[PDB]
Amino acid sequence: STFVAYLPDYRMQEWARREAERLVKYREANGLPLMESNCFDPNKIQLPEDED
Amino acid sequence: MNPFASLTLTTLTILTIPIMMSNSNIYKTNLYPNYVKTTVSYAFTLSLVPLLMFMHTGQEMIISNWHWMTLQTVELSLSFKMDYFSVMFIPVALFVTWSIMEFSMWYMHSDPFINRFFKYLLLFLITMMILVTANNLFQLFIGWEGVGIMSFLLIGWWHGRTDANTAALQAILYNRIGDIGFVLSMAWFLTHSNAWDLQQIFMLNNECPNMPLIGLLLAAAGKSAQFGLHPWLPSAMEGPTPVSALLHSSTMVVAGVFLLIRFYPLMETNKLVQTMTLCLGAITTLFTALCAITQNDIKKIVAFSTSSQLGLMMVTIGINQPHLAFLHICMHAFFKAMLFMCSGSIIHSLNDEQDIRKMGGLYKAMPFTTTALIIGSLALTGMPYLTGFYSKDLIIEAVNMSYTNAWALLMTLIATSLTAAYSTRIIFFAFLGKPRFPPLVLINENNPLLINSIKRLLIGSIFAGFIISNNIPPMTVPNTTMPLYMKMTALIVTIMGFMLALELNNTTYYLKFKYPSQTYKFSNMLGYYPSIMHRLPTYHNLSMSQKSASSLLDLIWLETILPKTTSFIQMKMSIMVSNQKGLIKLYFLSFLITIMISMTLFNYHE
Amino acid sequence: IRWTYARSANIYPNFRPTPKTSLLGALFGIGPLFFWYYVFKTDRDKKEKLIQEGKLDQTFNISY
Amino acid sequence: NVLQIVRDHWVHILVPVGFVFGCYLDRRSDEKLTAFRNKSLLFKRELRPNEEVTWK
Amino acid sequence: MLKIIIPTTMLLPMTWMSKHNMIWINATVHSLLISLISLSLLNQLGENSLNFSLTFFSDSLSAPLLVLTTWLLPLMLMASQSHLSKETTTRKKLYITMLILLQLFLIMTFTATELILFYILFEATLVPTLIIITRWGNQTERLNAGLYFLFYTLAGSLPLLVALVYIQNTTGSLNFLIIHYWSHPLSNSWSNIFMWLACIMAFMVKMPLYGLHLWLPKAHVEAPIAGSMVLAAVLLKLGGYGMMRITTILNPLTNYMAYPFLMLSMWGMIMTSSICLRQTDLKSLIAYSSVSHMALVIVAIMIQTPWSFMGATALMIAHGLTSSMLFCLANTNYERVHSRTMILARGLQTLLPLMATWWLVASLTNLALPPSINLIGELFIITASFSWSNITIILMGMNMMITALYSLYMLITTQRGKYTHHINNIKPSFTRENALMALHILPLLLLTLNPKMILGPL
Amino acid sequence: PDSWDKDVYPEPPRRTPAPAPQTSLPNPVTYLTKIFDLLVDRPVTLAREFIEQQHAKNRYYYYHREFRRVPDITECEEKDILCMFEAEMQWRRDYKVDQEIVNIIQERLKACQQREGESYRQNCAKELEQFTQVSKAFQDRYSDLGAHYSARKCLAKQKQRMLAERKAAKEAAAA
Amino acid sequence: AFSAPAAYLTHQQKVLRLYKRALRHLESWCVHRDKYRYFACLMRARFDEHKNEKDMVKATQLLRQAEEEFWYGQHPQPYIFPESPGGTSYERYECYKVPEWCLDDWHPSEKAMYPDYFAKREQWKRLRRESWEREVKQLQEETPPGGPRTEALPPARKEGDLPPLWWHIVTRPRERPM
Ligand SMILES: CCCCCCCCCCCCCCCCCC(=O)OC[C@H](COP(=O)([O-])OCC(O)COP(=O)([O-])OC[C@@H](COC(=O)CCCCCCCCCCCCCCCCC)OC(=O)CCCCCCCCCCCCCCCCC)OC(=O)CCCCCCCCCCCCCCCCC
Ligand SMILES: CCCCCCCCCCCCCCCCC[C@@H](O)O[C@H](CO[C@H](O)CCCCCCCCCCCCCCC)COP(=O)(O)OCC[N+](C)(C)C
Ligand SMILES: CCCCCCCCCCCCCCCCC[C@@H](O)O[C@H](CO[C@H](O)CCCCCCCCCCCCCCC)COP(=O)(O)OCC[N+](C)(C)C
Repeated sequence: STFVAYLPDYRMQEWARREAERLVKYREANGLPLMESNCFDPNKIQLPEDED
Repeated sequence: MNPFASLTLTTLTILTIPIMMSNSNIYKTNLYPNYVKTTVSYAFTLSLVPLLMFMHTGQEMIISNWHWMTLQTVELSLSFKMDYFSVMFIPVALFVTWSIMEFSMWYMHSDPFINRFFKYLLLFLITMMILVTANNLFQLFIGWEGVGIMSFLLIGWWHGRTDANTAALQAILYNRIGDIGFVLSMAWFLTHSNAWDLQQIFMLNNECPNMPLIGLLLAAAGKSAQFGLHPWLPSAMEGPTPVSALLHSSTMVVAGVFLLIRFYPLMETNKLVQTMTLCLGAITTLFTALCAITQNDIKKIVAFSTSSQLGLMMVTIGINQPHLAFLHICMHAFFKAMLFMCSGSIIHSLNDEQDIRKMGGLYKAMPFTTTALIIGSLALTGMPYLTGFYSKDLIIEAVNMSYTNAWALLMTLIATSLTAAYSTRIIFFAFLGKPRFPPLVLINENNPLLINSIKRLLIGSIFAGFIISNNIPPMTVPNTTMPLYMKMTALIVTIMGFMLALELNNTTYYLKFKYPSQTYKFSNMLGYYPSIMHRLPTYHNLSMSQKSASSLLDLIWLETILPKTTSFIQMKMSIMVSNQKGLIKLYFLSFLITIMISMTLFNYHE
Repeated sequence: IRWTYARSANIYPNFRPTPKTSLLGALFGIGPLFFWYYVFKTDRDKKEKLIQEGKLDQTFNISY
Repeated sequence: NVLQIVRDHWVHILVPVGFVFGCYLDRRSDEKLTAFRNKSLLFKRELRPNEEVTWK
Repeated sequence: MLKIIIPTTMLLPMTWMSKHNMIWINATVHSLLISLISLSLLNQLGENSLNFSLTFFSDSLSAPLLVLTTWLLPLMLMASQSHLSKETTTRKKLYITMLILLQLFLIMTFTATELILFYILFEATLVPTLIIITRWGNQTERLNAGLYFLFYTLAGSLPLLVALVYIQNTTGSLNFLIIHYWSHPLSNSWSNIFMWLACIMAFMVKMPLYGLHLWLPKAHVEAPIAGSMVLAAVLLKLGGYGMMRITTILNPLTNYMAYPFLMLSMWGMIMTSSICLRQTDLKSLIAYSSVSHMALVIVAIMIQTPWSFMGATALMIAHGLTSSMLFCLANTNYERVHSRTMILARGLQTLLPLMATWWLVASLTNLALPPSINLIGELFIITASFSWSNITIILMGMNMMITALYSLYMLITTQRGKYTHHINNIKPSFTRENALMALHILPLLLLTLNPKMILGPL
Repeated sequence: PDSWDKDVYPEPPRRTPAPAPQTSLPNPVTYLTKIFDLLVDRPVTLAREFIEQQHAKNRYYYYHREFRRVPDITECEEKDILCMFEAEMQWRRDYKVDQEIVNIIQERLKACQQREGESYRQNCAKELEQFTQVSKAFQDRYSDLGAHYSARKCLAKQKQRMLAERKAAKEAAAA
Repeated sequence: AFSAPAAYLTHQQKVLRLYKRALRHLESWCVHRDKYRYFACLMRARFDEHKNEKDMVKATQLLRQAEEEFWYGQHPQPYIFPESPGGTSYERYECYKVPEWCLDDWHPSEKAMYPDYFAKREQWKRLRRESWEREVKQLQEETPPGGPRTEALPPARKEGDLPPLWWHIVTRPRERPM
């Protein structure tokens, strides 16, 4: 139980919290939206030419 | 660092120390009950300080101290809400528990397992504090089920007695029916608001839909023993008297009402659920007050009185007055616990007799118990300027002056008359007249523990209403102008109930005997609700779970289709294939047939 | 011993497929399944149709 | 006198020895999967003035 | 991960070279040491799995299962040595060998990287279980139980094998990482439907699914105590683990292939909970309890959401511990009175108080009292089902009411009331039995203290 | 204190009124808080000072781990296993970071609701709006992927949404 | 509870049982003592009015009518003595009752306390062991060939005999054991 209780953070919870803190600080400072509905840049996506 | 948070946490923390000491050389001695009682008294004295801070500056807090686990976007943390409700309820519950523990030191003196009894009482108190101070729905559910399990264990204290085990399982069944609604509310809140804590739930629900509130109402009806799920509370009188005075009268059974008081911002914006709550409370209070007026066991009368007062609390919640309902909870705790303790004193004096028909004239034989019971009855009936007045009188006036269902109003008035009626029944049959107990008189109330506990609760029942009313901020708008007759409605109906009950009780002295009416039979047998509802559904469920689920399906048809059919088919084919006489003539003819078939069917087609 | 044996092991050897046995088995072993299937399929079809039209009020619905 | 003690309790080294041998075999297995050591786009790094490999 | 596999293979000759009166001590000590070593697998990542080699890997789903297996072996050894005292030395060593081989097969099954290796080990677990049941069971029904245990499994697993090899001819690999990364949707054709059924039915019969569960009461009642422990705690979870692995290639067919199984799971959960209310044999009640909990797990796996997967993992771990503890508790009374009838021995709280406390705690965890991990898994699954459809709260709700009832019923029948007058051979509880109960129950609450270790990869 | 960034977790300037006694009676709260100070806050402060003195004699550091950016799943060939692996790991890390962003916003919302008291419905409008925006973006990105989610399924979802939006825009243009 | 039942109840027994039940329920209705005494005297007069009926058929018809009237007019909540089968303390102390054979399993350290008590227990066990076979022989002699017809047991008749099947009656735990 002691060994499990002190297992090092390989799940990266604290790292993720710190990264999110930096992201929120930067985006709130520059007035950008906190999150984008697209997680991939559309300039790297080629849609089909014709939809008709 | 603003001692509010530290003191609020320490009050709850120090209650667990005797639980940790229950495996030391104090649980094996005769000093354990006093140790637990002293711990509870110290906890009450400490908790008095955050209450003073709130009464001075209105200080409130939430403390999220331990992060338990976090889902993807949902964070679950050990958080305590220290608002007005928590800081007001904790001292009241601690005071009542202190008095009841000192009483139990005398009532359960002959019990060989008194240490386990006190350990059990403390565990219930801890679970109730967890329920009351919770800030998220998971912690509240922990407290909910903890008090449920503690009540199950304390109802079946005498576990060799069949009726106690039956009553404990009945309480569990009804509470599980309520827990269904609790879980429905939890699931709805997590899937729609992405939270289980109160702050986000309040932020994200400006107009709450029906489903979560209906789930909360079902859970409250289960926990507070409302009309649909009422019968378990009177049957919980199978436990020892201190359990009835603490768990099933004043502290645990208000929990459901407390739940609706916690979510009052959401209930404030839904008219249909409010109407449902009002009607449920009205029918509950009427039905229970009507059952109480013919009962002969004193514990049953007090239990039905508690159920009727819970119905009145539900009515108060239904008319959008949650703070009045909380005030009524606090007021009712005092005199209800005192009434149960006086009943226990009578029972212990008369060799564990609980029937009022065998209690004669105890007015002079038991003076202090008589005084305490009279004061408690007067407080319960809303007599002016006592503890019960400052909540019940305002509740009746608010019900009168609101846009409300008219039938609910009528049932509330009839119930508040029946309250005085059954109080009159208790006093008249238990204290007035000539003795009816066995001739070997062992009446003795001269014991400092009993006297001190009852005296503390009596001082509370006299002064707590005034003290608490004059020290809280006003959270409601007062009904300043009313017609005089509607201002006197509660007093008038109480007086009429008193007079009618006194007349009908005085008629019992006559030398006339008549067989009872059907209305009396309906009242005495609890509307026949336990007679039908505890026999028909249980019989059908158990009979179906044997005849159909176990026998017809699991033992017959499921066996018949897959394994038995396979075994039968394989056995028949084995018999067909292997049973040959061993005559070369027959299977050489078979060889000829095979050769011709193989030459025609497969060989002709190439 | 006789009671427990009769309740457990003596049941199948004394079973005969009869109109009563067959009808009760079919009813109580098939009817509930199709009842619940119809209920759940109807509810989920309604929810899916509502979602396609874009009117279900799925705001703040993050966890599933 | 340690003869009888050894012949009675020599079965108590089998499992620790198996644990050590399993650790050694796991290291040997790791030795056969170094085709991308210090070659991933995420972790590619210049070597220190002394160290030879990034991991073993 | 040979640092766990090799010490068990060393347990084998250590047992077969031990002195005749030291087999239990040595086996227990080194089993506990192996469990302590396996405790290190709980250090998992947030992105991918621990890929030890080309053959073995550890995920956040399989590590708690491995820990449970390695922890269950010493408990089985402790529970078995009482009723095997009269046995010869060679047969005792053979019994311990069966237990060790079962542990080895389970350990390799939970960490195999390829699906055919997983299939081979998951079938190899059959032989030691069948031998244990049919050789060391007490009554004549054990033989029939063994047959029911075998063919019910194989009739499910033989189609799966075919499907597996077919898949390897289509995609070129059965490695789970390759299968996950190169996933392609399943179209709606009859061939795809039958491939789905072949991939699902073996795990369904392992859970077991309601309607395919008849083997379980027989096998779990007729088995010796260690057999029942390992059947309820670990071997039922093979189906859930395999289903959660295999569902990565079955989308979007599952979207509508799950309906009959969902209906069966919910209604049969109600049905088996109801069956528990009228049961004369105490072991059969615990078996039907296992069936109800596994129906919940099946629903969670079939609806395919992160919350349902977390709930399924937590429920499997919690149920394993709780059901093993309940079987041991029933076995104590059986060894005292030599009968499994529940109403034979009553009022046992008066005679055995500490055992009554153990009974109370086990029945409290069975009904999922908060904040036990039983309740955490059940609540996560119920919330996911509510998101799937708001009407499920009815059936789930009914289940929550029935479970507690029968659970408390069991307690009230065995511990409360008055003792049977003519039963005069109820001796005080041994230290071994109390230690067994404690070693079951303490890890449950310790896991409650840190629930993210049993919540899986989601 | 300085443990957390005050721009990520902002608070109002904390205006509190000065005591205005109107009665000759003493204040039990002030007397009790003086006793609490002298009897509790000082020994705890001394213990913390000793512990911090011990800590200062042994000062060592840990670092936040830095991850560079690798090509996304859009720049990966169909069967290129290594690029897909790196892109999938990057996508999972981004998913965790987005979850923590939502968690921060929810913490702000809850704190504002508790802080504002009886005026929360009006005084928490900005936090509610921020949570609404973040929740909408997160729901667009990650909802309905199901168990067995991946970067490829997220990309397929984004492509489907983009196609629907492009069709709607072109149909509104023809109006 | 102590007496062995007969095969059936006689007419007089049924009349007396109805009389007791009627008086108890009337007391339940008539709470006060003087009123109960008045109506109990009236009930006794009504009972002994038909005491001298030589026609048995008419007597049983009267008993039938009386039982129907009782069932119509019974108190739905009659007074029950607290330890009676319907009372509030019926089986309250059954959990405190421990059979004597448990004392055989006490650890010798526990038996080191109470030496005299356990010496007396050994004496009682010796007496039971010496008496058992004589009890069995007496039961074998006194039993009719077609088995016993009632549950009544005989007393001891010889010089130093003990009444057969006495151990579990004599060594009852207690009414208030703990
Ligand atoms: C001024 C403006 C305000 C106006 C208000 C109204 C004006 C009128 C003023 C007075 C009104 C009420 C007066 C008292 C009532 C009578 C009391 C009484 O006991 O009478 C004796 C008699 C029976 O006595 P008993 O059997 O000989 O007693 C046994 C022994 O004495 C055994 O003795 P015991 O020691 O066991 O004790 C027995 C016990 C109890 O004995 C009993 O069991 C009898 C129960 C009677 C009391 C119940 C009252 C509560 C009514 C609630 C009803 C809600 C609706 C229910 C609908 C049912 C639907 C089926 O006695 C008591 O303890 C006292 C009883 C209560 C006294 C206090 C009365 C207060 C409550 C009512 C008055 C309210 C005052 C203020 C109003 C405020 C409103 C603005 O009761 C009755 O027969 C009448 C009861 C009324 C029931 C009517 C329901 C209808 C019945 C037929 C149904 C028709 C069916 C049609 C077809 C339908 C097809 C579907
Ligand atoms: C008999 C008498 C009983 C009553 C008397 C008891 C007296 C008091 C003792 C009771 C203690 C009360 C418990 C209160 C909790 C305090 C401890 C808690 O704070 O520690 C937890 C830690 O608990 C452990 O994590 C959980 C234990 C792990 C469980 C593994 C069990 C061991 C394996 C056994 C076999 C496995 C079988 C099951 C297979 C799955 C918190 O973890 P965490 O919030 O992070 O800590 C953050 C800081 N860290 C990370 C730097 C450490
Ligand atoms: C005791 C418990 C055992 C375990 C339970 C296992 C559950 C297995 C149940 C299988 C679930 C569904 C299987 C196939 C999916 C649809 C089945 C069919 O009924 O649906 C319609 C099928 O239409 C008709 O029903 C044709 C099928 C009728 C013949 C099937 C025989 C079923 C009769 C019941 C026999 C019992 C089977 C189980 C034996 C134990 C849909 O119309 P259609 O869109 O065109 O078909 C979709 C496939 N397409 C697209 C390729 C064309």
